[PDB]
Amino acid sequence: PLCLKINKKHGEQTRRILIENNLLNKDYKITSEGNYLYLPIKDVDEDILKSILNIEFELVDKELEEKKIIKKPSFREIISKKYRKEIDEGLISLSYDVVGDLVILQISDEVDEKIRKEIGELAYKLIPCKGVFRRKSEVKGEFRVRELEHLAGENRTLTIHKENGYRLWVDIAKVYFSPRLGGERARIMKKVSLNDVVVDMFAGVGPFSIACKNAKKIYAIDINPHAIELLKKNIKLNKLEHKIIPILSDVREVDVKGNRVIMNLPKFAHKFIDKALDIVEEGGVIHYYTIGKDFDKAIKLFEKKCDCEVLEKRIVKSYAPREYILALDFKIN
RNA sequence: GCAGGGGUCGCCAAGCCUGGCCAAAGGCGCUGGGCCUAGGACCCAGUCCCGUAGGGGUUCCAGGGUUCAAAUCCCUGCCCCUGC
Ligand SMILES: C[S@@+](CC[C@H](N)C(=O)[O-])C[C@H]1O[C@@H](n2cnc3c(N)ncnc32)[C@H](O)[C@@H]1O
Ligand SMILES: [Mg+2]
Ligand SMILES: [Mg+2]
Ligand SMILES: [Mg+2]
Ligand SMILES: [Mg+2]
Ligand SMILES: [Mg+2]
Repeated sequence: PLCLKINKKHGEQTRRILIENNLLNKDYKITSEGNYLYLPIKDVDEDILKSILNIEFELVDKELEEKKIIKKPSFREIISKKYRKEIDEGLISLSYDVVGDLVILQISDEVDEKIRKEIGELAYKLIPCKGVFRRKSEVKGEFRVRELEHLAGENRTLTIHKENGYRLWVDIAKVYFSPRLGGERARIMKKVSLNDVVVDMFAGVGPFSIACKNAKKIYAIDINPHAIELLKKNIKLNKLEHKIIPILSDVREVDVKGNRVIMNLPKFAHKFIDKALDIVEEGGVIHYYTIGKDFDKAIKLFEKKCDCEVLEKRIVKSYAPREYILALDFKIN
Protein backbone atom coordinates (compact mmCIF):
# COMPACT_ATOMS: atom_id res chain seq x y z
CA PRO A 1 0.00 0.00 0.00
CA LEU A 2 1.49 3.28 1.24
CA CYS A 3 5.10 2.69 0.27
CA LEU A 4 8.22 4.80 0.57
CA LYS A 5 10.25 4.60 -2.63
CA ILE A 6 13.95 4.91 -1.91
CA ASN A 7 17.25 4.02 -3.46
CA LYS A 8 18.65 0.67 -2.41
CA LYS A 9 21.90 2.38 -1.49
CA HIS A 10 20.19 3.52 1.72
CA GLY A 11 17.93 0.50 2.20
CA GLU A 12 19.32 -0.98 5.41
CA GLN A 13 20.10 2.35 7.01
CA THR A 14 16.59 3.49 6.12
CA ARG A 15 14.85 0.33 7.34
CA ARG A 16 16.71 0.60 10.61
CA ILE A 17 15.47 4.12 11.28
CA LEU A 18 11.93 3.36 10.12
CA ILE A 19 11.88 0.44 12.49
CA GLU A 20 13.07 2.60 15.42
CA ASN A 21 10.34 5.16 14.79
CA ASN A 22 8.06 2.21 14.26
CA LEU A 23 6.75 3.27 10.86
CA LEU A 24 7.74 0.27 8.71
CA ASN A 25 4.49 -1.50 8.07
CA LYS A 26 5.12 -5.09 9.11
CA ASP A 27 2.24 -6.53 7.08
CA TYR A 28 3.97 -6.46 3.72
CA LYS A 29 7.38 -7.29 2.37
CA ILE A 30 9.92 -4.88 0.98
CA THR A 31 9.74 -5.23 -2.81
CA SER A 32 12.31 -3.81 -5.25
CA GLU A 33 12.23 -2.23 -8.71
CA GLY A 34 15.63 -1.35 -10.20
CA ASN A 35 17.72 0.77 -7.83
CA TYR A 36 14.72 1.39 -5.67
CA LEU A 37 13.08 -0.33 -2.76
CA TYR A 38 9.53 -0.02 -1.66
CA LEU A 39 9.15 -0.11 2.08
CA PRO A 40 5.66 -0.53 3.39
CA ILE A 41 5.00 2.32 5.83
CA LYS A 42 2.32 3.23 8.32
CA ASP A 43 0.53 6.55 7.71
CA VAL A 44 2.70 9.57 8.61
CA ASP A 45 3.74 12.81 6.83
CA GLU A 46 6.51 13.93 4.46
CA ASP A 47 8.13 16.34 6.91
CA ILE A 48 8.27 14.10 9.94
CA LEU A 49 9.78 11.62 7.52
CA LYS A 50 12.26 14.18 6.23
CA SER A 51 13.18 14.82 9.86
CA ILE A 52 14.08 11.25 10.64
CA LEU A 53 15.35 10.37 7.13
CA ASN A 54 18.46 12.09 5.91
CA ILE A 55 17.47 11.48 2.26
CA GLU A 56 15.20 11.65 -0.79
CA PHE A 57 12.10 9.54 -1.04
CA GLU A 58 8.69 9.39 -2.69
CA LEU A 59 5.52 8.27 -0.99
CA VAL A 60 4.58 6.20 -4.03
CA ASP A 61 1.11 4.72 -3.62
CA LYS A 62 2.19 1.34 -4.97
CA GLU A 63 -0.12 -1.66 -4.97
CA LEU A 64 -0.65 -3.83 -1.90
CA GLU A 65 2.13 -5.94 -3.45
CA GLU A 66 -0.02 -8.92 -2.31
CA LYS A 67 -1.82 -9.15 1.06
CA LYS A 68 -1.03 -9.11 4.79
CA ILE A 69 1.62 -11.59 5.97
CA ILE A 70 0.52 -12.67 9.46
CA LYS A 71 3.06 -13.34 12.18
CA LYS A 72 2.09 -16.81 13.39
CA PRO A 73 1.38 -16.20 17.08
CA SER A 74 2.69 -18.44 19.82
CA PHE A 75 0.42 -21.00 21.51
CA ARG A 76 0.95 -18.95 24.67
CA GLU A 77 0.18 -15.68 22.91
CA ILE A 78 -3.26 -16.66 21.68
CA ILE A 79 -4.23 -18.95 24.58
CA SER A 80 -3.32 -16.22 27.01
CA LYS A 81 -5.72 -13.66 25.63
CA LYS A 82 -8.55 -16.04 24.77
CA TYR A 83 -8.65 -17.70 28.25
CA ARG A 84 -6.86 -15.64 30.94
CA LYS A 85 -9.77 -16.30 33.32
CA GLU A 86 -9.59 -20.10 33.60
CA ILE A 87 -5.86 -20.09 33.16
CA ASP A 88 -6.20 -18.08 36.34
CA GLU A 89 -8.77 -20.48 37.76
CA GLY A 90 -6.43 -23.38 37.01
CA LEU A 91 -8.31 -25.12 34.20
CA ILE A 92 -6.05 -24.43 31.23
CA SER A 93 -2.29 -24.33 31.52
CA LEU A 94 0.25 -22.36 29.44
CA SER A 95 3.13 -24.67 30.43
CA TYR A 96 3.34 -27.99 28.64
CA ASP A 97 5.81 -30.79 28.14
CA VAL A 98 7.28 -31.96 24.86
CA VAL A 99 8.80 -35.43 24.59
CA GLY A 100 10.41 -36.18 21.24
CA ASP A 101 7.88 -34.79 18.77
CA LEU A 102 4.90 -35.22 21.07
CA VAL A 103 3.37 -32.52 23.21
CA ILE A 104 1.49 -33.07 26.44
CA LEU A 105 -0.80 -30.26 27.58
CA GLN A 106 -2.70 -29.80 30.79
CA ILE A 107 -6.41 -29.04 30.56
CA SER A 108 -8.90 -29.75 33.38
CA ASP A 109 -11.69 -32.17 32.52
CA GLU A 110 -14.06 -29.58 33.93
CA VAL A 111 -13.38 -27.76 30.62
CA ASP A 112 -15.56 -29.02 27.78
CA GLU A 113 -14.25 -31.70 25.47
CA LYS A 114 -15.02 -29.48 22.43
CA ILE A 115 -12.83 -26.68 23.79
CA ARG A 116 -10.09 -29.10 24.85
CA LYS A 117 -10.09 -30.34 21.24
CA GLU A 118 -9.92 -26.84 19.85
CA ILE A 119 -7.01 -25.95 22.23
CA GLY A 120 -5.23 -29.17 21.41
CA GLU A 121 -5.78 -27.89 17.87
CA LEU A 122 -4.08 -24.58 18.41
CA ALA A 123 -1.17 -26.48 19.99
CA TYR A 124 -0.88 -28.66 16.90
CA LYS A 125 -1.14 -25.61 14.66
CA LEU A 126 1.18 -23.28 16.60
CA ILE A 127 3.76 -25.65 18.25
CA PRO A 128 6.43 -27.75 16.44
CA CYS A 129 5.12 -31.32 16.94
CA LYS A 130 3.46 -34.31 15.29
CA GLY A 131 0.88 -35.04 17.98
CA VAL A 132 -0.90 -33.51 20.97
CA PHE A 133 -2.14 -35.02 24.19
CA ARG A 134 -3.11 -33.81 27.61
CA ARG A 135 -2.67 -35.36 31.05
CA LYS A 136 -5.78 -37.53 31.63
CA SER A 137 -4.91 -38.76 35.14
CA GLU A 138 -2.15 -38.09 37.68
CA VAL A 139 1.07 -40.16 37.85
CA LYS A 140 -0.17 -43.36 39.53
CA GLY A 141 0.59 -47.05 39.97
CA GLU A 142 3.79 -48.87 40.75
CA PHE A 143 4.89 -48.25 37.15
CA ARG A 144 4.37 -44.54 37.71
CA VAL A 145 2.31 -43.94 34.59
CA ARG A 146 -0.43 -41.53 33.72
CA GLU A 147 -3.46 -41.57 31.45
CA LEU A 148 -3.26 -39.37 28.38
CA GLU A 149 -6.01 -38.19 26.07
CA HIS A 150 -5.10 -37.73 22.44
CA LEU A 151 -6.18 -34.38 21.04
CA ALA A 152 -4.56 -33.73 17.70
CA GLY A 153 -1.93 -34.69 15.19
CA GLU A 154 -0.89 -38.34 15.12
CA ASN A 155 -2.36 -40.54 17.76
CA ARG A 156 1.04 -41.93 18.66
CA THR A 157 2.91 -42.30 21.92
CA LEU A 158 6.15 -43.79 20.72
CA THR A 159 8.80 -41.17 19.90
CA ILE A 160 12.53 -40.45 20.23
CA HIS A 161 13.65 -37.82 22.65
CA LYS A 162 16.96 -35.93 22.69
CA GLU A 163 18.68 -34.48 25.74
CA ASN A 164 22.32 -33.90 26.64
CA GLY A 165 23.55 -35.40 23.43
CA TYR A 166 21.80 -38.74 23.71
CA ARG A 167 18.56 -40.11 22.26
CA LEU A 168 15.76 -42.15 23.81
CA TRP A 169 12.84 -44.29 22.77
CA VAL A 170 9.91 -43.27 25.01
CA ASP A 171 6.25 -44.36 24.99
CA ILE A 172 4.57 -41.60 27.00
CA ALA A 173 1.53 -43.77 27.65
CA LYS A 174 3.29 -46.95 28.84
CA VAL A 175 6.17 -45.72 31.09
CA TYR A 176 7.34 -42.84 33.21
CA PHE A 177 9.45 -40.14 31.62
CA SER A 178 9.97 -36.50 32.37
CA PRO A 179 11.70 -34.31 29.83
CA ARG A 180 11.84 -31.88 32.77
CA LEU A 181 14.51 -34.00 34.53
CA GLY A 182 17.16 -33.49 31.82
CA GLY A 183 19.09 -30.96 33.88
CA GLU A 184 19.09 -33.31 36.86
CA ARG A 185 20.41 -36.10 34.62
CA ALA A 186 23.05 -33.63 33.48
CA ARG A 187 24.54 -32.97 36.91
CA ILE A 188 24.98 -36.59 37.85
CA MET A 189 26.47 -37.05 34.38
CA LYS A 190 29.42 -34.90 35.39
CA LYS A 191 30.09 -37.26 38.31
CA VAL A 192 30.33 -40.75 36.77
CA SER A 193 34.01 -41.77 36.94
CA LEU A 194 34.68 -44.31 34.13
CA ASN A 195 35.57 -46.94 36.76
CA ASP A 196 32.25 -46.55 38.61
CA VAL A 197 29.64 -49.29 38.84
CA VAL A 198 26.26 -47.60 38.73
CA VAL A 199 23.02 -48.99 40.07
CA ASP A 200 19.89 -47.42 38.67
CA MET A 201 17.26 -48.95 40.95
CA PHE A 202 14.27 -47.66 38.96
CA ALA A 203 15.74 -47.18 35.50
CA GLY A 204 12.62 -46.66 33.39
CA VAL A 205 13.50 -46.48 29.69
CA GLY A 206 16.99 -45.74 30.99
CA PRO A 207 17.76 -41.99 30.80
CA PHE A 208 19.72 -41.83 34.05
CA SER A 209 21.73 -44.87 33.21
CA ILE A 210 22.59 -43.64 29.73
CA ALA A 211 23.62 -40.35 31.33
CA CYS A 212 26.16 -42.40 33.32
CA LYS A 213 27.72 -44.16 30.36
CA ASN A 214 31.16 -43.05 31.43
CA ALA A 215 31.27 -45.57 34.28
CA LYS A 216 32.62 -49.12 34.08
CA LYS A 217 29.33 -50.98 34.52
CA ILE A 218 25.77 -49.76 34.87
CA TYR A 219 22.91 -51.80 36.31
CA ALA A 220 19.54 -50.60 35.07
CA ILE A 221 16.72 -52.12 37.08
CA ASP A 222 12.98 -51.90 36.55
CA ILE A 223 9.92 -54.03 37.24
CA ASN A 224 7.93 -52.67 34.29
CA PRO A 225 8.27 -54.89 31.22
CA HIS A 226 7.28 -51.97 28.99
CA ALA A 227 10.10 -49.89 30.47
CA ILE A 228 12.60 -52.68 29.98
CA GLU A 229 11.72 -53.21 26.33
CA LEU A 230 12.59 -49.55 25.64
CA LEU A 231 15.57 -49.44 27.96
CA LYS A 232 17.02 -52.23 25.84
CA LYS A 233 16.35 -50.38 22.57
CA ASN A 234 18.05 -47.34 24.07
CA ILE A 235 21.15 -49.23 25.10
CA LYS A 236 21.60 -50.43 21.53
CA LEU A 237 20.62 -47.00 20.17
CA ASN A 238 23.33 -45.47 22.24
CA LYS A 239 25.87 -48.19 21.43
CA LEU A 240 26.17 -48.98 25.14
CA GLU A 241 25.41 -52.70 24.80
CA HIS A 242 28.31 -53.62 27.08
CA LYS A 243 28.12 -51.10 29.88
CA ILE A 244 24.47 -51.17 30.84
CA ILE A 245 22.83 -54.30 32.14
CA PRO A 246 19.01 -54.22 31.87
CA ILE A 247 17.22 -56.28 34.52
CA LEU A 248 13.46 -56.96 34.41
CA SER A 249 12.88 -57.34 38.16
CA ASP A 250 11.67 -56.03 41.49
CA VAL A 251 14.79 -54.24 42.75
CA ARG A 252 14.10 -55.76 46.21
CA GLU A 253 15.29 -59.14 45.00
CA VAL A 254 18.46 -58.34 43.09
CA ASP A 255 22.00 -58.92 44.23
CA VAL A 256 24.36 -56.19 42.99
CA LYS A 257 26.73 -53.83 44.65
CA GLY A 258 27.80 -50.42 43.40
CA ASN A 259 29.57 -47.18 44.22
CA ARG A 260 26.90 -45.15 42.47
CA VAL A 261 23.24 -45.89 43.30
CA ILE A 262 20.23 -43.96 41.92
CA MET A 263 16.79 -43.96 43.59
CA ASN A 264 14.46 -42.00 41.35
CA LEU A 265 11.10 -42.95 42.80
CA PRO A 266 10.52 -39.83 44.90
CA LYS A 267 7.17 -41.05 46.24
CA PHE A 268 8.16 -44.34 47.82
CA ALA A 269 11.92 -44.01 47.92
CA HIS A 270 11.94 -44.12 51.69
CA LYS A 271 10.55 -47.67 51.47
CA PHE A 272 13.88 -48.64 49.91
CA ILE A 273 16.57 -46.84 51.86
CA ASP A 274 17.56 -50.24 53.21
CA LYS A 275 18.01 -52.19 49.98
CA ALA A 276 20.08 -49.24 48.75
CA LEU A 277 22.51 -49.06 51.68
CA ASP A 278 22.88 -52.75 50.95
CA ILE A 279 23.74 -52.33 47.27
CA VAL A 280 25.95 -49.34 48.03
CA GLU A 281 29.54 -50.11 48.93
CA GLU A 282 31.54 -48.88 51.93
CA GLY A 283 32.76 -45.69 50.29
CA GLY A 284 29.86 -45.59 47.83
CA VAL A 285 27.38 -42.77 47.13
CA ILE A 286 23.55 -42.92 46.97
CA HIS A 287 21.62 -40.32 44.95
CA TYR A 288 18.30 -40.24 46.77
CA TYR A 289 15.08 -38.48 45.69
CA THR A 290 12.00 -37.68 47.73
CA ILE A 291 9.25 -35.24 48.54
CA GLY A 292 8.58 -33.19 51.65
CA LYS A 293 7.85 -29.69 52.91
CA ASP A 294 11.59 -29.53 53.62
CA PHE A 295 14.80 -31.57 53.95
CA ASP A 296 14.12 -32.59 57.57
CA LYS A 297 12.80 -36.15 57.69
CA ALA A 298 14.84 -36.79 54.56
CA ILE A 299 18.06 -36.50 56.52
CA LYS A 300 16.57 -37.42 59.90
CA LEU A 301 15.43 -40.79 58.54
CA PHE A 302 18.84 -41.48 56.96
CA GLU A 303 20.78 -40.78 60.15
CA LYS A 304 19.07 -43.60 61.99
CA LYS A 305 20.30 -45.71 59.09
CA CYS A 306 24.10 -45.35 58.81
CA ASP A 307 27.43 -43.55 58.60
CA CYS A 308 26.06 -41.10 56.06
CA GLU A 309 27.32 -37.68 55.00
CA VAL A 310 25.05 -35.20 53.19
CA LEU A 311 27.26 -34.65 50.14
CA GLU A 312 24.69 -32.26 48.46
CA LYS A 313 21.02 -31.35 49.04
CA ARG A 314 18.76 -29.48 46.59
CA ILE A 315 15.17 -28.84 45.45
CA VAL A 316 14.10 -30.33 42.12
CA LYS A 317 10.59 -28.90 41.75
CA SER A 318 7.39 -27.84 43.49
CA TYR A 319 5.08 -30.81 43.63
CA ALA A 320 2.06 -28.86 44.80
CA PRO A 321 1.63 -25.55 46.75
CA ARG A 322 4.34 -26.16 49.40
CA GLU A 323 5.36 -29.85 48.83
CA TYR A 324 8.68 -30.24 46.93
CA ILE A 325 10.78 -32.95 45.28
CA LEU A 326 14.22 -33.07 46.83
CA ALA A 327 17.48 -34.68 45.82
CA LEU A 328 20.14 -35.57 48.37
CA ASP A 329 23.39 -37.32 47.57
CA PHE A 330 24.86 -39.35 50.42
CA LYS A 331 28.41 -40.41 51.13
CA ILE A 332 28.50 -43.82 52.78
CA ASN A 333 31.35 -44.75 55.12
C1' G B 1 28.13 -41.13 -1.52
C1' C B 2 23.09 -40.84 -7.19
C1' A B 3 15.41 -40.82 -2.79
C1' G B 4 20.91 -37.75 0.47
C1' G B 5 20.48 -35.56 6.24
C1' G B 6 22.55 -32.45 9.81
C1' G B 7 25.35 -28.58 13.49
C1' U B 8 20.71 -22.10 16.10
C1' C B 9 21.75 -17.76 22.67
C1' G B 10 22.52 -24.22 29.42
C1' C B 11 19.02 -28.79 27.08
C1' C B 12 15.41 -29.29 23.19
C1' A B 13 13.46 -26.82 19.02
C1' A B 14 11.09 -22.76 15.29
C1' G B 15 13.34 -19.81 11.25
C1' C B 16 16.69 -21.27 6.11
C1' C B 17 13.11 -22.70 -0.11
C1' U B 18 11.00 -17.14 -0.89
C1' G B 19 17.50 -12.25 2.28
C1' G B 20 14.74 -7.10 5.29
C1' C B 21 10.33 -5.43 12.66
C1' C B 22 15.88 -11.62 13.95
C1' A B 23 19.22 -10.53 19.54
C1' A B 24 16.73 -14.52 16.62
C1' A B 25 9.25 -18.11 18.48
C1' G B 26 8.00 -21.65 21.79
C1' G B 27 8.92 -25.64 25.69
C1' C B 28 12.20 -27.23 29.47
C1' G B 29 16.27 -25.83 32.93
C1' C B 30 18.12 -21.82 35.86
C1' U B 31 16.76 -16.95 39.23
C1' G B 32 13.11 -14.13 41.88
C1' G B 33 7.94 -13.70 43.32
C1' G B 34 3.09 -16.02 43.97
C1' C B 35 0.29 -20.20 44.76
C1' C B 36 -2.43 -25.38 51.21
C1' U B 37 -3.56 -28.41 46.28
C1' A B 38 -4.08 -29.42 37.67
C1' G B 39 -0.87 -33.00 42.85
C1' G B 40 6.21 -35.90 39.68
C1' A B 41 1.94 -29.15 39.53
C1' C B 42 0.08 -24.24 38.13
C1' C B 43 0.47 -18.36 37.73
C1' C B 44 3.78 -13.67 37.15
C1' A B 45 8.77 -11.71 35.65
C1' G B 46 13.79 -12.28 34.02
C1' U B 47 17.39 -15.23 31.62
C1' C B 48 23.93 -13.38 25.11
C1' C B 49 26.95 -8.96 27.43
C1' C B 50 26.54 -3.29 29.32
C1' G B 51 22.64 0.20 30.86
C1' U B 52 17.24 1.88 34.94
C1' A B 53 15.49 2.43 30.00
C1' G B 54 15.99 4.71 24.96
C1' G B 55 20.18 2.45 23.09
C1' G B 56 25.03 0.19 22.44
C1' G B 57 28.28 -4.35 21.69
C1' U B 58 28.74 -9.12 20.15
C1' U B 59 26.09 -14.02 18.06
C1' C B 60 23.09 -18.83 14.51
C1' C B 61 29.88 -25.01 14.39
C1' A B 62 34.87 -21.77 12.13
C1' G B 63 36.66 -18.70 7.72
C1' G B 64 36.18 -16.24 3.45
C1' G B 65 32.65 -14.22 -0.07
C1' U B 66 28.14 -12.27 -2.52
C1' U B 67 24.43 -8.08 -0.96
C1' C B 68 22.45 -1.29 1.02
C1' A B 69 21.19 -5.75 4.14
C1' A B 70 22.82 -12.94 5.56
C1' A B 71 21.03 -17.80 10.78
C1' U B 72 18.62 -17.52 5.70
C1' C B 73 22.40 -17.19 -0.99
C1' C B 74 27.93 -19.13 -2.78
C1' C B 75 32.98 -22.12 -3.13
C1' U B 76 34.79 -23.92 1.66
C1' G B 77 38.10 -26.11 7.13
C1' C B 78 36.43 -29.66 11.75
C1' C B 79 32.12 -33.00 13.35
C1' C B 80 27.92 -36.15 13.08
C1' C B 81 23.31 -39.46 12.59
C1' U B 82 18.57 -41.74 8.06
C1' G B 83 21.03 -43.51 3.17
C1' C B 84 15.82 -45.43 -5.61
C1 LIG C 1 10.12 -42.39 38.24
S1 LIG C 1 10.21 -43.78 37.07
C2 LIG C 1 11.92 -43.55 36.41
C3 LIG C 1 11.85 -42.21 35.56
C4 LIG C 1 13.16 -41.72 34.83
N1 LIG C 1 14.22 -41.50 35.81
C5 LIG C 1 12.89 -40.38 34.09
O1 LIG C 1 12.39 -39.43 34.66
O2 LIG C 1 13.21 -40.23 32.94
C6 LIG C 1 10.04 -45.19 38.20
C7 LIG C 1 10.34 -46.56 37.63
O3 LIG C 1 10.58 -47.38 38.78
C8 LIG C 1 10.00 -48.68 38.51
N2 LIG C 1 9.80 -49.40 39.77
C9 LIG C 1 8.94 -49.08 40.77
N3 LIG C 1 9.03 -49.94 41.73
C10 LIG C 1 9.96 -50.86 41.41
C11 LIG C 1 10.49 -52.01 42.04
N4 LIG C 1 10.05 -52.39 43.28
N5 LIG C 1 11.45 -52.72 41.40
C12 LIG C 1 11.90 -52.36 40.19
N6 LIG C 1 11.42 -51.28 39.56
C13 LIG C 1 10.46 -50.52 40.13
C14 LIG C 1 8.72 -48.38 37.74
O4 LIG C 1 8.27 -49.47 36.94
C15 LIG C 1 9.13 -47.15 36.89
O5 LIG C 1 9.47 -47.52 35.55
MG1 LIG D 1 -5.96 -23.19 42.97
MG1 LIG E 1 8.36 -21.10 44.56
MG1 LIG F 1 9.59 -11.12 8.41
MG1 LIG G 1 20.80 -10.79 11.18
MG1 LIG H 1 19.70 -5.85 31.87
